[PDB]
Amino acid sequence: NDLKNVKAIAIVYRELSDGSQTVLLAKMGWMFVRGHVREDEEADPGVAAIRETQEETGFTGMVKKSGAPFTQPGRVITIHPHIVQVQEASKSKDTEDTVKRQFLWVHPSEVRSKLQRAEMIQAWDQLHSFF
Repeated sequence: NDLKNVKAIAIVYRELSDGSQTVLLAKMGWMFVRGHVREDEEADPGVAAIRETQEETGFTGMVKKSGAPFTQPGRVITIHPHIVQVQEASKSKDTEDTVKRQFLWVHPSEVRSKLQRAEMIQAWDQLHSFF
């Protein structure tokens, strides 16, 4: 079902009681959530952004912003960047076992320096004005 050449990126964040935000970074350099877009998902890749957020983090959430797609080399890949706010613990049964990852919650001003891949840098520069 996965589209070979279409991906979604989810910039995961939590809203805090004072209105500040904290952004989630993962490392298997530091990355956002990433997964393939599926065929049934290609008309709104935010559906892929949420599902991949659940599979990797155990949180569920909502897409807060959908960014303009951009192109990256492999083959040419179209990337759909999103900001996803997480709200509740996922009940999906695809989260019963997660992939081992390092996680880190950071203030938005400390996000970009930790990114190493161009597609993560691109997604962040397109959308960080939200924070």
